[PDB]
Amino acid sequence: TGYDLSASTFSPDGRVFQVEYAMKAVENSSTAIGIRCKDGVVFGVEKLVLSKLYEEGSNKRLFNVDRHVGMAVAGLLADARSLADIAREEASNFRSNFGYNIPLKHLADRVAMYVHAYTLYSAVRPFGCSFMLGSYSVNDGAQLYMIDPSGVSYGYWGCAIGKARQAAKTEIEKLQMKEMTCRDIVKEVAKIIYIVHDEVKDKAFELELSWVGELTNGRHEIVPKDIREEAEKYAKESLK
Amino acid sequence: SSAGFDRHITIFSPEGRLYQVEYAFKAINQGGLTSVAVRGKDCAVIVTQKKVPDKLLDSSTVTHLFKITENIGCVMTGMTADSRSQVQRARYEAANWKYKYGYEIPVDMLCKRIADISQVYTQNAEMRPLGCCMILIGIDEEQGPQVYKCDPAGYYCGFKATAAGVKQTESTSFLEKKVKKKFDWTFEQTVETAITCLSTVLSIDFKPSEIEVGVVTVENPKFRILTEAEIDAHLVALAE
Amino acid sequence: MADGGSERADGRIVKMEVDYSATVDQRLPECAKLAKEGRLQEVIETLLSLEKQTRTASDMVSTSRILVAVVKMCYEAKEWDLLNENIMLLSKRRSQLKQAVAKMVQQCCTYVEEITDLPIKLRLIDTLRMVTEGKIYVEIERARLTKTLATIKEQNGDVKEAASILQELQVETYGSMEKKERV
Amino acid sequence: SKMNLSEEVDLEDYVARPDKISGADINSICQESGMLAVRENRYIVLAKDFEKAYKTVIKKDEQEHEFYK
Amino acid sequence: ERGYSFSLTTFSPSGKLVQIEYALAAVAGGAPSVGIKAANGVVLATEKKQKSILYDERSVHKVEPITKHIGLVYSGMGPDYRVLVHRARKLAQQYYLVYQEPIPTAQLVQRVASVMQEYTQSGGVRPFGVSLLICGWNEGRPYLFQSDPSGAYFAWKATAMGKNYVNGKTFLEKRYNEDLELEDAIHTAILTLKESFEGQMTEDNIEVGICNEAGFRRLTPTEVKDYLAAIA
Repeated sequence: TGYDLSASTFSPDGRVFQVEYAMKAVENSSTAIGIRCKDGVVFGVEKLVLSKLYEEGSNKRLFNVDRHVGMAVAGLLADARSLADIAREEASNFRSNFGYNIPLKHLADRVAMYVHAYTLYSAVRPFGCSFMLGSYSVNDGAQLYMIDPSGVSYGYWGCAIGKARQAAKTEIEKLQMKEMTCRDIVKEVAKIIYIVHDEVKDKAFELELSWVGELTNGRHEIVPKDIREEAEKYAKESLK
Repeated sequence: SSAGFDRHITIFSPEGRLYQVEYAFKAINQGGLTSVAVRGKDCAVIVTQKKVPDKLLDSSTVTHLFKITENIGCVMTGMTADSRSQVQRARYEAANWKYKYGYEIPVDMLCKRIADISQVYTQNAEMRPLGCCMILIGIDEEQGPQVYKCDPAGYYCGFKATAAGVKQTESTSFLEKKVKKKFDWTFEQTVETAITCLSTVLSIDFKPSEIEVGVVTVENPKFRILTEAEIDAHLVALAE
Repeated sequence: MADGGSERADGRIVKMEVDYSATVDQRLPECAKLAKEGRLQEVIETLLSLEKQTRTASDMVSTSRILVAVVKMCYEAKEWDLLNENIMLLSKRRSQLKQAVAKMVQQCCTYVEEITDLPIKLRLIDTLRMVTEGKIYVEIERARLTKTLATIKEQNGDVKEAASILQELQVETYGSMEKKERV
Repeated sequence: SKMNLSEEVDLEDYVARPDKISGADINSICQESGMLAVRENRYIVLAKDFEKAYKTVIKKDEQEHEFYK
Repeated sequence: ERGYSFSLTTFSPSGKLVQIEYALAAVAGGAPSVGIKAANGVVLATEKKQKSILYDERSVHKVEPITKHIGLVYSGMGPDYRVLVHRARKLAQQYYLVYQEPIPTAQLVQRVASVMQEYTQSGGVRPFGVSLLICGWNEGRPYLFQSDPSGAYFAWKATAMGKNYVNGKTFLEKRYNEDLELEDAIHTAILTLKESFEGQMTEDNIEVGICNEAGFRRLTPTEVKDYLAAIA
């Protein structure tokens, strides 16, 4: 042993077990999914109810970086909201320096470099977080990026992280995101997490949905209550 | 062979070795990729494959080709998180060259600077040497095209044919047989040999969607990336 | 498959005498694309019977007229080039050279009676290239014997061409199991 | 001295190259190349069989990591 | 960030600096080279084999000039060389800005050796793994110095480093004397490189630079091929 302590020591076959351990801690976070529709991006977070003593609307795993940029996280909540702080501050540097809104390709580049900065030293640890970023532009369409604990990002028509990663993304590809205007995306995105985290594992869960596009006028906000009540209306047709 | 912490940090072995960097060489081979570059008589061709496993992932966001400057492009092998950071360093150093000197940097000078930065990580006993490789091209006055490869160890040299990745030794064994006949090489000759190199070593006979080709030519010295249409034109031109 | 070459041969046997062999050179690539596959066993054999037969028809035009000495080394050099165009050693080299090159030296077995010493030794160097693999390795023998004899028959029996037989005596005892004519 | 070896094939081009060659493996060089000519159905050995058979036998990459020197 | 602020090299109970002892083995595994001074200038010669035919030998170099009249070669590993090369390139300029005079070679060796000893004592770094050969004809007389990873230096008449230098120094002992010429040192330098060279010694298996009263320069493969020609 001894080859798996620092973030500066390779393995004898040449890798880092620390980053793999922090990646292993991601699959104990519950589930964070999100796809882009034809004309917008919809995030989806299911949220476990630990005790009844918590208030509804507590400790949200769904963030809001810019007026248009949205964030959904999966990992350690403190490090996640820390990354939301430096990313939000970074977009404030972009608008403060250049005078317009940051694109996702630049933003995820800067955030990913900041994550990669903590992958080199014995003085710091890697983050135990992974998260998804997506927003809409009227000049650039809609984007959808995801960032691992190591600091590698990609574009996606859809992505899924949490416990049931493969058991979530297996059903996402049944959809047709290339044409659906996210109206029905709300119901289907609701259903593909309705079919997971059974009553054996979970006592009770909570739906938490985010929503952005030019139907949202470009601005990012949460879903209204009536639409997700139509999603919960769309819930119990999965028993057939 | 070993004593102390030469299995852990960047110090000397009793044999005079140092195990960390040669651990980091096969970290490139953990990327699962192999790239080929060929210098022509008046041109230079970079070619490598790409693997898009899912329809949910954006195929336009997997490019390992990177435009450093208006007349300098490069390809990255190894791991993505280190590779993109090294690209950022290369862009920054090239811009600082142009500010301090008012003309375009020579590609051997740039690769020299990147090798000097890479020297520091194995030079100290603190930092994790970036496990990713580096390959560049460049058109130079009174030199034409020229190709350089920078390793994570800080060594670099000008090549004539260039292979890097998993199938590297076999590909170089092909290319030395290709170059030892010493034929004068035109554009599509270099393209055809470049494609048949990894096409015969990897033995794929692909369709034009799984690869990417960057090129530069003495006529139009701009670094450009090929369209899959003209890639198919060279492909069926290669299929006699 | 085979009927395609049968109907191109059907469509072009008129064009052998009437048309010039540059279109035969424009039939070698397509029948060479048939020489790529050979999807069935006997088909490409029956093809190269026909196209190597029309090369002998280009002998029945070319080596019948004066167009001989240049077009021979045009012919067998692109026959060996045909041995490395698509598949190596005439694509398959099974059941298909026996009807090809034995027929080439059958034609030039009927032109060794015909043509004089100025191109016929060029025909000899065109057939002594098939020694190491081509002519006598599978089925041919007893056709080399009368032309290495004919090398003696040019001067009618000197010492040195009579000594030039020694290169081919002991080896092809292995080449064909036969008890009388080889002896 | 026992094969056919065509007319032209140089040996000293293979003699002059360095690295750990044994006394046993040369028999596998000429032997395997002879098997390659038999595979090609050609009773006289050419140079390409030697060039394929040599790299077929030797099989070592560089073991160097050239920046050491 | 910040470093470690402790030296990773201590004294043994036998009283030895073990990392420097290993660094000398890393120098001993390096490429062989030699250098000879004879009565007009110094000849440095190295042994440079490309690992394959795919390389450009005209790209990188072993013989490196430092000023108008000082060249330098090594016998060791690659990337550690260029750094202290660039350091010495700076140090000659910080001499020249003060004094408006080309630097004495010994005064260069003082500063470079001080850099190496300071670096092997400074905290949290492995020491260098090369040894150098330094040439130059300052004030008429040529000079030839050799450093080490420990930071010392010597004033050699002629010596060799790299591989089989224990044989090469015997060959130079049975070869050289005081009275020679530059081309004679060239010829016996090609001889002592041929003592341990590979089978073929072409124009690009080596790299040779020379000093004169005219100063330091570096050869081209034309006359280097003419030096390997009519040799051995």
